[PDB]
Amino acid sequence: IVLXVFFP
Amino acid sequence: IVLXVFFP
Amino acid sequence: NCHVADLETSLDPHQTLLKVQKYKPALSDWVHYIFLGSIMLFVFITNPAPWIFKILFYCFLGTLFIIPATSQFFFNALPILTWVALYFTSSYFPDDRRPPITVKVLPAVETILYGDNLSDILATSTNSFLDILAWLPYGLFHFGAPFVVAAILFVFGPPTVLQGYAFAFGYMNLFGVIMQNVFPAAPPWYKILYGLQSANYDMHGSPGGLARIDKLLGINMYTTAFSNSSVIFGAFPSLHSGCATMEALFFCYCFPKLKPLFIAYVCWLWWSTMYLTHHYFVDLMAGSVLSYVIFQYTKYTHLPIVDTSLFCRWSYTSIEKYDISKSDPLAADSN
Amino acid sequence: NCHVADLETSLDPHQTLLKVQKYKPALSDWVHYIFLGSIMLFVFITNPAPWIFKILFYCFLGTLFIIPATSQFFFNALPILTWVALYFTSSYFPDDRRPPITVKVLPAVETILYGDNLSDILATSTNSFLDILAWLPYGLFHFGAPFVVAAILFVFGPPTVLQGYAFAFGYMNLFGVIMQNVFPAAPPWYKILYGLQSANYDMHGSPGGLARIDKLLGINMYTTAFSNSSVIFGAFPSLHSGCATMEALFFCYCFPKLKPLFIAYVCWLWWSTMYLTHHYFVDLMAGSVLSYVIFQYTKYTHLPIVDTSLFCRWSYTSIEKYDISKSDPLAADSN
Amino acid sequence: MRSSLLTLPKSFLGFMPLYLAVEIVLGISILNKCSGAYGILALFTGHPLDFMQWIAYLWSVFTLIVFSQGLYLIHKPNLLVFSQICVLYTIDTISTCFFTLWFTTQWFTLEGIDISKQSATESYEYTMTILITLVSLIFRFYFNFILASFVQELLHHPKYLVDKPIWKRLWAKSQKGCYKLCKNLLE
Amino acid sequence: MRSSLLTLPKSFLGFMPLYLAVEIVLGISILNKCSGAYGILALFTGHPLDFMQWIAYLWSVFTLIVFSQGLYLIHKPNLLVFSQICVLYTIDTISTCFFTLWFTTQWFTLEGIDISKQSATESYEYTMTILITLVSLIFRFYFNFILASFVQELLHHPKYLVDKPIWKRLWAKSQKGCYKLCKNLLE
Repeated sequence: IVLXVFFP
Repeated sequence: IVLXVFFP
Repeated sequence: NCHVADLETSLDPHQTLLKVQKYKPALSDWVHYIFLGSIMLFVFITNPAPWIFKILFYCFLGTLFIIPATSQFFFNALPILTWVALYFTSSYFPDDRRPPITVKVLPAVETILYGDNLSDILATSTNSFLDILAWLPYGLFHFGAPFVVAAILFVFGPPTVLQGYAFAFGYMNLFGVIMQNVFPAAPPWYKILYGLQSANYDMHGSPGGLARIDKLLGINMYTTAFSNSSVIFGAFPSLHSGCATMEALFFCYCFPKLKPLFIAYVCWLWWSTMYLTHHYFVDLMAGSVLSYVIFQYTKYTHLPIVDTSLFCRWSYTSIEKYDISKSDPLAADSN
Repeated sequence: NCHVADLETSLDPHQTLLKVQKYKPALSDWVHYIFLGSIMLFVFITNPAPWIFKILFYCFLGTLFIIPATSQFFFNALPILTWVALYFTSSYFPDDRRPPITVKVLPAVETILYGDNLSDILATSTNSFLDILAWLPYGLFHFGAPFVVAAILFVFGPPTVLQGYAFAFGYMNLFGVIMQNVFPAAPPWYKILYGLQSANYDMHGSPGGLARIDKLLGINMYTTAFSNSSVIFGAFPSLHSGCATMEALFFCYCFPKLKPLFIAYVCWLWWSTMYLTHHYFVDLMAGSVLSYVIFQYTKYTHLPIVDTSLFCRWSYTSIEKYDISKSDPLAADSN
Repeated sequence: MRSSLLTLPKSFLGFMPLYLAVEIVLGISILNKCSGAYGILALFTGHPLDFMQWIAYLWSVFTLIVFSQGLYLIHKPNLLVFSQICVLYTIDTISTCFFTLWFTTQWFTLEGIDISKQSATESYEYTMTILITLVSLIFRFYFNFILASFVQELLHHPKYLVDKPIWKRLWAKSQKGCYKLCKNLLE
Repeated sequence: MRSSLLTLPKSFLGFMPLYLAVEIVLGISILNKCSGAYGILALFTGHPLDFMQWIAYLWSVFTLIVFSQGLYLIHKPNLLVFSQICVLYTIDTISTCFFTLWFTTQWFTLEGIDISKQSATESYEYTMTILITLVSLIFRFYFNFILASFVQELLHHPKYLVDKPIWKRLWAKSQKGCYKLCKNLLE
């Protein structure tokens, strides 16, 4: 997840 | 004028 | 006091803001303003121009919108501004993010529903007198007519007729631009010149018969002006025909006595457009049916009821909105 | 009947449409909805994705907006959706239509107003324990916290507190994205690595200390994920700090008894962000003051008055909106 | 000749009364026969037509005068006139179907990477052609049903209830017989 | 010591009462002294500070405790407390001006075509630096005037009207003297 990076 | 051409 | 006749003579934004405090909308108005502001700010962000130029333009537009007299004029004019801004911004859309060109659909619909290729029919035999006869309503009266319609509808029409005119004209042209961008199509001179093969957005447009007009009166007025345009494949629906139909419908609404004149004018304009090989007949009919439905809504809505004994606007002492419920022949058994 | 406590259990769009018939707005609401719909449809037209995908997404979003129960949830969530959509669409803006990168302004403001480069101060000496201590609030609690805040504010907070939470969170993140796009800035690792020279949008980002975290637990979790990002120069204002401040302000609003915990959490997050060399202190302070002002508006508005004797939401039997006029110490001489 | 169910709508897409839709239908139809008028201009210009196009264009003008009468009498009905219009419009609908088949047959008997993408695929062009033709045909049939229902509910009422050279004899007999036909079909 | 005109606002940009603005001002100020707290962390980390930064950070923490008292007493005034806050905030404003000059001096003593366009011009960077510094300074002065006016209009009222080790003697004498000062200045 690329938002404000978590895993994708 | 290029709209719907008149002079410019 | 003759409030109905007179325009707005106040000049303080506080009155406008308190009106917006007072005004109550419906879903019609919600979608209206949401859609129009959406297009406005989309044009703001897009439309490559210096940011300071654009900020100044929009700030002047706002302070023109908010001051009561110029407020009523330009706030009613709003859809026209949206049309113009979206048209030029669309001139600045990117090349490969817009649909592919259909060079075969319009001839298909036309030959299927109307017999033959009527543009070729009217252009089979050409001369100089016909070239002038087509040049007039295409290049002169088309451009002069919206303002003349505004002036005549303002003086001789009832009050607030011009508001409905602005609303209908703006939304007609806006839907026209949207459908021209959604569905691109090559005008008849494309089939005349290249034939049936496939197009692309990297070819220059062509005048048609305005080239003959240019040769006639020696300029180069139209060849250069066309051959570097951005609406080459923007021939569906027609906007010449849509505008002519809207203007004639409003003339026939306000002046119901000398009506055959306006129908003759529209037929003159359709012949002029298919003579110069700039439109198919299905083009003109998409434009005309769009304008017709828009005007029918705007007339059995917003528009007032014209009187026949009254000379000019400043002798109208009332506003009368049409009424669907009572007026129908299929009434509620009133007698 | 315990109307206040219970959610919406009707499932017919007619009720929603009749509410929109009934509802009366003000300029606050006019600009609210105009602006949000503007951004929504701008994202619709932009954001290159298959048109059918996008139409299906927006149609599902509309039918989710219009059905009363999911309507209340997602319609209140609206600003969050606008934030997310605008963020990804902005990831798809063109390279040379956005302002140039300022690699010298943030260090200037920081050294001028706060003494020294505090990120360098906190990163002078690093180890493994501190690497983990910074990794937690950056990469785990930051992502898990908005949902936990929603759950806790929904159960233990009063009814409708979550509406104000959604409104404030959405508008905070939206203004953050807008100001990050208006004013680009290179985060501290840029000065650490390259120094003071001028940037450009054709260079890849860098992790910072999350590279050490990657080495620690053997993946490559963060290096690849950062070094091909699109918000490399998006370090003003802070959004880590803004989110942390908003969540802590809402915790301190709903739970006013164990308040020092949340301030300690925010200071932990600020240290974590300046440790990994991802922010300047002026970054965090722009984010925090933005969030603070937004929350102050939303609390002395929309938000209700928390009670202290009441355990959880489903024991609140009233909604009480704050009142500026009465509550001020500088009253109208009431005694 | 006898009764028949013939279920008909009593609105145009629900949101509008019959008479306004009737006016819109007639206006939409009149325009599309202005095209026949321009065919009779093809007479003068020089383009050689053939008998089928001549038939289409003259029939277009014929129905254009009749539907012009209709557009005049919108706000004040007259059951002879609108019965004539309804049946003549149904005959014109059958003729439209025949002519669309004829002319589609007519035409199909008589006919780097980025630049590749910018031009529509042949499947897309055929799809659009079929879509636009069929949309016109369904809208024609819906207009026809609108006219039929308007005439029916003009019938079931009060007021609107029907009761010189060969010209006027022929036209008034045409309207009376057409009213008889429509009355038997719809009443 | 004597009277003075000292015109002060009675709103924050017109659209908001004084006490709410007072709370906002105090909250905005407290954050910016959390930075001093992180300087005292620079003590531990290893970064070598110098006496001026030490002074700035310790003064930051000092005013941070005081303004924390202020943020606690927002909704229920106490004229000693807020007079202390107002005068201490004015002294801190003078110190902020001195330190901003000092640190700006500190830093300016201690420091194809498309790619050319993508990087900001040095004039633009200096313009933004000056803009952001001055915006902070004007907002500081406006906050200072807001605090002063709030204290004044607390003075002209009713209720809010002022009337253990060396610790409490010193603090209560500080508040009383500061109230005397503010009362003479603003009343």
